[PDB]
Amino acid sequence: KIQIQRSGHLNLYLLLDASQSVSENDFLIFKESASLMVDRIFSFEINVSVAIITFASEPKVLMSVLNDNSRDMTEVISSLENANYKDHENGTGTNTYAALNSVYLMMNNQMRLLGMETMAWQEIRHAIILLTDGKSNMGGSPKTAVDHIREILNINQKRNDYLDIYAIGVGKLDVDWRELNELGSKKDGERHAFILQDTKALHQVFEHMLDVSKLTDTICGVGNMSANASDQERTPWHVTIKPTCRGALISDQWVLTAAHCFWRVNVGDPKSQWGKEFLIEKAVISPGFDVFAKKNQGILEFYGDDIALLKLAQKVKMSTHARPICLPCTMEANLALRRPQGSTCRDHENELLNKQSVPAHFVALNGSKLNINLKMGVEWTSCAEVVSQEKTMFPNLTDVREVVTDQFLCSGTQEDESPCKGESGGAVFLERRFRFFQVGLVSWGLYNPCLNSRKRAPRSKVPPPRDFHINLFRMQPWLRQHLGDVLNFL
Ligand SMILES: *[C@@H]1O[C@H](CO)[C@@H](O[C@@H]2O[C@H](CO)[C@@H](O)[C@H](O)[C@H]2NC(C)=O)[C@H](O[C@@H]2O[C@H](CO)[C@@H](O)[C@H](O)[C@H]2NC(C)=O)[C@H]1NC(C)=O
Ligand SMILES: *[C@@H]1O[C@H](CO)[C@@H](O[C@@H]2O[C@H](CO)[C@@H](O[C@@H]3O[C@H](CO)[C@@H](O)[C@H](O)[C@H]3NC(C)=O)[C@H](O)[C@H]2NC(C)=O)[C@H](O)[C@H]1NC(C)=O
Ligand SMILES: *[C@@H]1O[C@H](CO)[C@@H](O)[C@H](O)[C@H]1NC(C)=O
Ligand SMILES: *[C@@H]1O[C@H](CO)[C@@H](O)[C@H](O)[C@H]1NC(C)=O
Ligand SMILES: [Mg+2]
Repeated sequence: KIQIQRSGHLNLYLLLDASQSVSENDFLIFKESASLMVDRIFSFEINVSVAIITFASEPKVLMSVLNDNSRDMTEVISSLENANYKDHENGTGTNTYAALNSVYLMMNNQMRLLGMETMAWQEIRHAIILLTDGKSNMGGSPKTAVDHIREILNINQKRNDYLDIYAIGVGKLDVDWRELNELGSKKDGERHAFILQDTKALHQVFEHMLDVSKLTDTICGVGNMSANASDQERTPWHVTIKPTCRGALISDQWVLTAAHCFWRVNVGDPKSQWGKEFLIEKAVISPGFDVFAKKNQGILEFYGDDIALLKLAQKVKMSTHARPICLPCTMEANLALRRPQGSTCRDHENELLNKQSVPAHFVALNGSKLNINLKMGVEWTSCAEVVSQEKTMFPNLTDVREVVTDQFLCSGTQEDESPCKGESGGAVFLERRFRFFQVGLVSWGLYNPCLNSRKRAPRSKVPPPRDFHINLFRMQPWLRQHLGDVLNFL
C-alpha cells in the first residue's frame, strides 16, 4: 500500500504510456487519473515528491524527484498538464523496461546526491504507478529494471514497505491483464494490478491503495472517499450524544453541537461499528438560547443562539474512525484550503460559500451521508420565506426574520434531504480539495421525515419541508470566547 504517515518521505513516480496502442484520448484519461492521484496524495499534508514520466519507445522525464518543484503540488500538476502525447510520435513502440529503468536512474541520482548512508535517503518510501495497457513489446523484460530497483532500495523483509509498484489500465482500451499482474508488486492481502473503466472507478480504487492507519495526529477534515468504506470512516468527526442528538469533534477533546439538545458521547472507534463511549467534563451552552423566548408573542419555538460545546472527560485518540472536522476561520482550515497566509474569516466564507446554491451534507441517524443545497443571497430569501406558511408554530409572524434570522443557513428545497429530530446538532459540512469543513450545524426545520426510513412530504403538504442550520460564520465571537486556546483562529 502507499503509506500516508508523518515519519519519512514518499516519492511517487507516475509513468504514463504514450505508445501507439494508447490513443490520444486514452492518454487524456491517463492524465486525468494521474492528476486525481496527485490531488489526493497532496490532501494529507504529508511529505511527498512526485515524478512524472511519459513513455513509449523511450521515457521522457517531465518532473524528477531531484527537483524541488516535485514537492510543490502546483508545479507537479502543471508538468502533468504540459504532457503531450505527440512528444513520442517518432518512437511509438512500448518499452516498459526503459520507463522503469528511468525510475532506477532517478533513484541512483538521488541516492548519490543525498548519500546512501543518510536518513534523508533511507527514510524515503517509493511508490511507482504505471498507467498503461500493459502491452510492452520492446526493450526486454521489465523484471530486470524491477530487480535493479529492489537492489538499490535494499528491499528485504524488513523493508518491504519501502517499495510498491502498481500497474493500472484505466479507460476503454484493450489491456493485457497478465502483464499488469506481472508488473505489480506481489504482497499478501493486497492487489497491485487493476483494470478500470474510468477515472471515477480509479478514485474508488485509489482510496483502497492508501494506508492511512498510522495517521494519528489531529489533522482536521480528513476522511475516506470510498463507497466501500464504513459510514464512520467516511465522516470520522461524527459523534452521537445521549443526554438523542448528533455533534462534531472539533479537537481531540471538544465536541460542537446544538444547545436545544440539552450524559454520554459516542465517538468513532476503529475496533467496532459501535464506537466508544466518552463522559463529559464540561458543557458550555450559549446563554442566548431560549426556545420559548418568543412564545408569549406567537412564535412558539425560536432557535437563535442554538449552539453548545462539550468538553470530553478524556482526550480521544485520533484514527481512521475519530478525527476533528475542519472549522472555517482557523489556520488549519486555511492550510487545508491552500489559501494565502493573511486570509480573514470573510475570505474563508467567500472561499466556501461563493455560489447561490452550494452542495453540502449532513449525516443521518443511521450514519449515511445525505445531500442538501445551501441557498445564499437572493436564493436564501426565497428559501426562508416559506416559514410564512407555518401558521401553527408561528401564529404571530410579522416578518420572516423574526424566526429565520441571519444566524441561519437555509436548505430543503426541491430534492434536498431534510434532517430528522435526532440528527440535530450534527455538522452541516462541505468537501473541498478532498477535505471536510463544517459551515453550520443542524438546528430546526418545518418537516421531520422520520416522525433507515424517511418519508417525503406530499408536494401539496403546506408548508413544504425547509431546514435552518446555525451558520458558523455568524457565531465567531462565541466560538472564539470558548475555543481561543483550543483552536488557532485566524
Ligand atoms: C405580534 O407580533 C408583533 C411583532 O413583534 C408584536 O408587536 C410588536 O411589539 C413590540 C414590543 O413587544 C413593539 O416594539 C413593536 O413595535 C411591535 N411591532 C409591530 C409590528 O406592531 C405584537 O406584540 C403585542 O402587540 C402590541 C402592539 O404592538 C405590543 O405593544 C404588546 O407588547 C404585545 N402584546 C402583548 C401584551 O403580548 C404581537 N402580538 C401579540 C398578541 O403578542
Ligand atoms: C478507506 O477505508 C478502507 C476500509 O477500511 C481502507 O482499507 C483498509 O486499509 C487497511 C489499512 O491498510 C487494511 O488493513 C489491514 O492491515 C493489516 C496489517 O498491516 C494487513 O495484514 C491486513 O491484510 C489488512 N486487513 C485485513 C485483516 O485483511 C484493510 O485491509 C483495508 N480494507 C479494505 C477493504 O481494503 C482504506 O485504506 C481507506 N482509505 C482512506 C484514504 O482512508
Ligand atoms: C519526429 O521526427 C521528425 C523528423 O526527424 C522531426 O522533424 C520531429 O520534430 C520529430 N518529433 C518530435 C516530437 O521530436
Ligand atoms: C440509511 O438511511 C438512508 C437514507 O434513508 C438509506 O438510504 C439507507 O438505506 C440506510 N442504510 C441502511 C443501513 O439501511
Ligand atoms: Mg503500447
